[PDB]
Parts: sequence; structure tokens; C-alpha cells
Amino acid sequence: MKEFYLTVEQIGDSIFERYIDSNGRERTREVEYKPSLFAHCPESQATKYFDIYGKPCTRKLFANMRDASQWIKRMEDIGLEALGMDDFKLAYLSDTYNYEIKYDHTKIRVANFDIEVTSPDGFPEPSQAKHPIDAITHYDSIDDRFYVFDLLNSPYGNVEEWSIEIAAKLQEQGGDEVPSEIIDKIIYMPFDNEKELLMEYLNFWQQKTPVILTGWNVESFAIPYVYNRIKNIFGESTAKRLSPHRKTRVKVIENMYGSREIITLFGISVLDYIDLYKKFSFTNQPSYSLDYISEFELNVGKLKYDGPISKLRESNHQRYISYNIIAVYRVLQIDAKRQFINLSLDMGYYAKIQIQSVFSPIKTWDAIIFNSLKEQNKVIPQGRSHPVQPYPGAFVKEPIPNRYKYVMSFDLTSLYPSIIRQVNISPETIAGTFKVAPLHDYINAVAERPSDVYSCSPNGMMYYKDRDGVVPTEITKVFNQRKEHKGYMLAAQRNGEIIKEALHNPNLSVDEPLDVDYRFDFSDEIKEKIKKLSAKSLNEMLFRAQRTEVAGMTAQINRKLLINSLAGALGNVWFRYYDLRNATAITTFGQMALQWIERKVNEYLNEVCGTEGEAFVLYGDTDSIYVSADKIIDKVGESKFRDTNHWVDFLDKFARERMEPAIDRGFREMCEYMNNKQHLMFMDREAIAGPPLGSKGIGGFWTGKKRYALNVWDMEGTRYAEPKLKIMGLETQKSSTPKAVQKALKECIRRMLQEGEESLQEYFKEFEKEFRQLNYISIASVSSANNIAKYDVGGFPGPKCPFHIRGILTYNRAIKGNIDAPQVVEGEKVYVLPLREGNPFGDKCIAWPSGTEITDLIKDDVLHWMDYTVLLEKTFIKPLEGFTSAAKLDYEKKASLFDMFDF
DNA sequence: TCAGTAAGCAGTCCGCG
DNA sequence: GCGGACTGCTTAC
Ligand SMILES: Nc1ncnc2c1ncn2[C@H]1C[C@H](O)[C@@H](COP(=O)(O)OP(=O)(O)OP(=O)(O)O)O1
Ligand SMILES: [Ca+2]
Ligand SMILES: [Ca+2]
Ligand SMILES: [Ca+2]
Ligand SMILES: [Ca+2]
Repeated sequence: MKEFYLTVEQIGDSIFERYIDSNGRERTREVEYKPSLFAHCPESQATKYFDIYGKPCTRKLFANMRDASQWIKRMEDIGLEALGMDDFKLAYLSDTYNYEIKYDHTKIRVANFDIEVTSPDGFPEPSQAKHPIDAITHYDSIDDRFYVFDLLNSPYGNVEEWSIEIAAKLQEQGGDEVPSEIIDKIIYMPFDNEKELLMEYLNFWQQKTPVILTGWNVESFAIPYVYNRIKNIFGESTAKRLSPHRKTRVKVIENMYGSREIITLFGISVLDYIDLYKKFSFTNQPSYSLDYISEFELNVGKLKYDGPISKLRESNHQRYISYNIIAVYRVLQIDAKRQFINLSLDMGYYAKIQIQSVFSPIKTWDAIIFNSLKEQNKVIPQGRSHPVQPYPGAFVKEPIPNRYKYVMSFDLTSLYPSIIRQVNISPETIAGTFKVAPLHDYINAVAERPSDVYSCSPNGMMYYKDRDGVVPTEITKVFNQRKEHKGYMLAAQRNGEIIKEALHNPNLSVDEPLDVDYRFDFSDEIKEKIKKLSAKSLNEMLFRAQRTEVAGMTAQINRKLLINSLAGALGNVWFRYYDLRNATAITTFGQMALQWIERKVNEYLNEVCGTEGEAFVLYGDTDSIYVSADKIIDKVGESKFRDTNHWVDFLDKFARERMEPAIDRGFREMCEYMNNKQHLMFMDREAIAGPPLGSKGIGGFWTGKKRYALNVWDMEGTRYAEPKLKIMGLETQKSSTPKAVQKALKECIRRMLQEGEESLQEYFKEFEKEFRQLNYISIASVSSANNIAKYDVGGFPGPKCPFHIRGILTYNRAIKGNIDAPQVVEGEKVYVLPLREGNPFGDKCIAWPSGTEITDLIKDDVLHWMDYTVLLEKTFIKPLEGFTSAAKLDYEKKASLFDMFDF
């Protein structure tokens, strides 16, 4: 086995490293690492070290890390650049692991845990930790066991032991339905007192010390509560045993409107799953309670209990413990699906960083670039202080609001990273500047050619063409990884549609799902066998195909995220390679490329149609264009097509054989015009959109920038079994829109696009009539809630108070005194409902924590005073009016001359 | 919410004879 | 009532 690190820390003049040795065993060492840094030197001094600009450097070896940091300070005092990696543990990792790391996850101890704390006087604050810890469940990935630490005796109640037999039973048997697959993996340990529980947990922790520590809200709650509770009972030295190096630090996390404290456990990598989910899932959720997310991700029923959580242990300890175990398992199920831990390990080891730094693309890229340059004996520049400055971004075309029947879209592959590679944009490849003409002059190819020597961007920057910069070199490696995983994702998607087709004709037989790799397109043999399978086997295969697609999606989208964040990092003042000349070089080239190709596509289609000045490109955003295909369809005539799939095939062929070669020609010319290093502007067909053949559907519509809906038959080569709505920007896509309203608006859109005006009017009329029956949660609006304190004036709204904040203040007056009542947390999300005039709450709206039922203290009065009319007009009718006006249809039947006859 | 720009809509405040 | 200046929040890239 090749060795690999687990964790690394700097403590004073020592590096503390946990690692897997050449034998597969976990080991720990303390190393008195001697760091090197660099200063510029005369050319007359012989050296093998050069900075990124080719200037010679001398290496300075320090006796210890504190000497190195002190030298940095003195160099600042003098006014001279101190070069090299100033994060010494990253230098250590680079020296110790000077090869591509291959890690073995089975050797990495991944721990996920959850704690329960009974509290009669509200939320148990981790900084205080004044209440006993009465349950801990800790899952260990190496043992594959759930360790349950259960407190039987508390000042808040003495209880009986948890029963595994009752836990295993159906909820309908009075059981807790702990999944059968984990029952045999539970190791249950009851305790007669809290001191005993905590002492044993720490000894356990010592034996099975987590490398990766995760769970749900562990960084903000579980870890600081456990640390502070042990501190309060035993003293700080005992609490520090949670760190394998016995070092901890209270870290203050600053935000815009306040701050919070977490505990840094040296020698542990905390990856809170809530944070992994928020950053890598590409969702925005109305609520981030584990119950809400588990329902969303896994389609598992809410964990139900009677009464408040503060009385659960006393009333039903059996269920209390079971639900603590289930909560731990749910995080493992989410990870089995989403694979964010796998993602973190992959990226972490690739970059050679602490695993927890995967949350920071700046730290990630700093390490990738440093390791890359080190291999060439090159020396990285010092980080400098820069003032924050705004800079321009992408171009977005103003569309003419309208219905659009037939649409084909085209999109540039990994645009910003492709621009970096094409132009050769890097700190060390800057060659100079040229005199800029207005952007429209480059778009229309009338400006003089920027350079005959260097590779250019329309912002005025020129770059060397003789060799690739380190940024293009390293961004390419990650792009190639992304491409591989996207390939797997798309194959699983295509395979999924094959199964969906086969499910139209399932066989009446008893059989098994096929043993296949869903990352690769199904062969003819697999397809034949699929056509003979039962619905039960097909559905299992569909589930597996969809799980493979999700795994591919995680892997690809987050590598895309990483490479796009490098382009972004060039515009962040804390990045070592911050440079607005390079950041703007990317964004400005992107603006040009889009408007250039818009002109080229318009010119090409006007030619094939024999017209002049006709606008075929109806819309574009950053790197995509949407092309009206109405004229193309009309050139053969709708009557000539056998079915929907026939015109879809026809447009697919037109895009691939006619438009893409024309687009490629346009970009090759643009590359030559800018004298770029390498043509990498690859714009491929994305969506084919239109109404069902022979229907009154409108196909698609735009209301304005970033606001449109399309009925899509084929997306990136995936031919759907059923048409899919592609809706961007509209209220159906916003987490702030009520759940039931999202659903109804989506059905309104489906009907508009697929069925037409009459169908739309039929559905609107019904929804307007029945909506008052919808559950209050399903019709509540959602909002994040920041700066609640600023707008609180004696419990009443101050000047310019936001509507959702007003609702919170209303709530806070209505629950006044009740220390048990759920408190709205600053920066979290709330449900919001409008209230009718003259209500007992004394205001026009009320808000409460999202993902929860409103407290029974005030639930009946809210339901009685809920303003359904205002709710309907604001969340449903107003957006729908927006859609229908843009698409030139009516949601209510207009009166005609036929209303004058028989009955 | 510790960890790039563009741009939409809700709502406040208040003008607009 | 609509719209402009503004805050707040949320998407699309
Ligand atoms: N989350 C983001 N952070 C920073 N920049 C972004 C982000 N999303 C998009 N961009 C910028 C960089 C992208 O290259 C550009 C176009 O976005 P988009 O078309 O969604 O992805 P892409 O072109 O990078 O990859 P794809 O190959 O999937 O189309 O907009
Ligand atoms: Ca398990
Ligand atoms: Ca793209
Ligand atoms: Ca069949
Ligand atoms: Ca795009």
C-alpha cells in the first residue's frame, strides 16, 4: 500500500499527522517540520528556484515554523515580498506525499453521530450546556455498527431500558420500525448516570477516533454541546480528549449581521452533513430539518411522536431512543445516495489539503496550483491585500415576451474554463495590453485585429502563446475528470428512459433485475432482456439507474462547480492569484462570444431561409442561445410528420448536420480574430422543444430575462419517454413559493405548453374553487429571515420593515412569555401567511419556523384568520397573469357571440 | 448564512397635480 | 395604482 494522510495540524513548532502507513494501519506522528520560504535574489546568484515570472529566488530554510512566520512579518516591515507557501501544513503534505495520492476509504474512520438533550426551558444552547446529554448514537464506518449510549436516570426523569424487539416492530404493532437491515448492527449501552455515560463515550472515542466526523448540525450543535457539557462536568482537559492531539479552539464564525462559535477539534475533519448538502446538492429548500430533507431525498415518512420534544423522553423513552438511531441512519442513507463524503475525499486528496477545506475553492485551488508549480521548482507569490471592487459579468439578451412554438437551444461546454484554456489566461502568461475598441465593434468584426503575436480578450489583455499557463494546465485536468463523470451521468439517464419505455409493456412473470453497469449505454442484448422483464424487476432497475445518475451528477456538477469557482476566485481579493485583468478577460470574452455567435446563427439561418434581418435567436444568457425553429418546421410542413418523435428527429438532424458545423465555423473565425492559443468554443445542441404534434399546446414562452418555460422532448441526446417541462426562473422554481402553488402553477404551465388555452382555463377555474381546502403549510410562503433585531422596535415593526420580518414580530408578540414555544432563529427560514383585517394578532401577517407545524398555542386562531383571498391573488393569480399575458392567452374565458343561443 | 456577476419579483415609502 | 429608489431575497448563469 502507498501511504496516505488522514489529518494534519500545525501546533506551535510541530506538525501533527494522522496517516495510514504502508501496511494499512492508522498511525500518528509529531514532526518538527522545517519550512522553506523564498526571497528574490540577483541573477548572478546560481539557483534552481524561480518565481512564476521567471525571476531567480533563494530558498530560506528555517529552524522552525515560528521562525518562518516571524520572517514573513519582518519582510512586510521592510517592504519586500516573502514568497512560498505560508500555510506550512500544506507544504508538509506536499513534501511528504510527492505523488498522486491513492486513498482507500475502507481505512478511513468515518463517524456520524447525533445527540439528544431534554430541555424544559427552550432550546438547549451549546455555549451553556446546562442540561444532561441523555442519548448518543454514534455510527462507525469501520466497525459498521451503531453505538447507542442511553441515559436511564436524569433530573428530568428516570426511564426503563430501550427494547430492540419493540424497536424492530411495525409502527402498526406499536413499534418504532427501526429498519431491519440495521437491527443486527446496533450495540446498545444503557447508563445509570450521565458522568458514567460521558466517561465511557470518551474512552470509546479514544479507541475509535473519528477521522471524518459528520451528522446533521454537528458543527453548530452536537460537537459544541458535547464539548461544553464535558467541560462543565469534568473540566477542560477532559473535554479536550475529543481531539486526538488534546488541542481545541473556540472559533468565531463571523457573518454580516452577527456571529456564532464552533469548536475546532485539532486532528479531526468535521464535515457537517447539513453544510455538505447546502453547498453540493444544488437545491434550495424551504427547510433543512433532517425530517424535511429525508422526505425529499429518500421519500421516507416523517418521524411522528405525540407532544413536545422536551416531554418525549419522559412519555416515550422507547421511541425517543429509536428516533435518535433512525436520525443517524437517515444521514447515512442520504450519503449513500448523494455521495458527498466520497466527493470531499476525492477533491481533498487531489488538492492535498485538509479534507474540511473542500468547502473553500480558494484554499483548494491555492494547493492545486502550489503543488503544480512546486513540481517545476517554481515559487508562488505572496498573498497581497486588495480593496474590493465591482467588475462586469455575463451578457443576457432581452427577449421579446411571447409564446414560441418550436425552439432549439445551443450551449457552450464549460464556458469560463474553456475561455481560460482558449485564451491562455493565467497570472504568469500576461504579455501586455492592446487598445480596446467598443465591444460591439469586436462582435461585428469591424475593429482591427488586437494582435498578430499574442492571444487576446476584448477587454484589452494579451497572453503568451508559447506555453500553457499553470491555471489553464490545472483547470484542464479537473475539466477532464468532470467530462468523464458527466458521460456516466448521461448514459444512466439514457438507460433510465429505456427502462421507462419498457415499463409501458411489463411482462406477467416472476424474475430478477439484470446485473448491469448503468454508467454505460445498454447493449442490444440488455435491451432485448429488458423487454421481457416484469414491472417489479424493471422498477428496481429504474431505481438503480436513477441512483447511478445521481452519483454521476454529484461527481460532475461539483467538479464543474470547482472549475467555475477558479474563474470566480480571480475576482476574490483573498485569492493568491486575484487579478481583475484576468477575471474581466474571461467575462468580457464571454460577452463577445455569445453576441458573436448570435450574429453568426442569425446570418446562417437568414441565408438558408432566403430572408434578411430576421431574428432567429430569441434569447441567450451567458453562453447559451435559443433559436426559433418555426420556419424550419414550416419548410417541410407539419402535415408531413408521422408523429412528435418524427419532427424531433428532423430537428436533431438539422442541428447536428447543418447548424453545429455553421456554429463551429463562426467560432473558429472568432478564435483567429482574437489570435487565441486553441479553439475550444464548443457549442452543442441542448434542448429540442415544441408542442405535441396535432395539439393546441403553445410549446414554450418567455416573460423576460431568466424567465421562461419549454416543453422539451430531447435534452443533450436524452430522448424522453414523456415530454419534460424545462422551467427557469418562474415561481414554480422558487423555494419562496408555496408548495401547493408551485404544483398548481406547474400544471397551468404544462396545460399551456402541451394542451392549450381551453385546458388552462378549465384547470384555473377548478383550482380557484378548491384551494381553500389546501393544508395551511402547503399554501404558506417561505422566506429567509435576516436582521430581525434591526427592525424590532419594542416588539413592533420599525421603518421599512420587510413583510416576512413583520410576520416574525407578530409571532413573537403572540408567543410572549412562553419559553417552551419554538423560537424563530436569525438567518433561518420561516413560513409566512397573510391575516385578515381585525384579527387578534394585531397585524397583516404571521411567520413561524419553516418545516414545522405552528405551535398549538396559536394554531387555531391562525387557521381561522388566514387570508385565503390575499394568498391566492399574490402567490397564484399574479404570477399566472404574468405567464398568460406573455404567452398571449387568457386564463379566464372571454365572452363571445355564441353566448347568445340555446341554453 | 464562513467557505464570481446579472437580474428577476415582493414589498416599503412616497411621489405623481 | 403605478413607478422609481431602495432593501431583501432568490434565482440563472
Ligand atoms: N455557480 C457558479 N459559480 C460561478 N460561475 C458560474 C456558476 N454557474 C455558472 N457560472 C458561469 C461560469 C460558466 O462557465 C458559465 C455558464 O454556465 P453554465 O452553462 O451553467 O455551465 P458551464 O458552461 O460552465 O458548463 P456546462 O458544460 O454544464 O454547460 O457561467
Ligand atoms: Ca448500515
Ligand atoms: Ca454551458
Ligand atoms: Ca415487455
Ligand atoms: Ca448555459
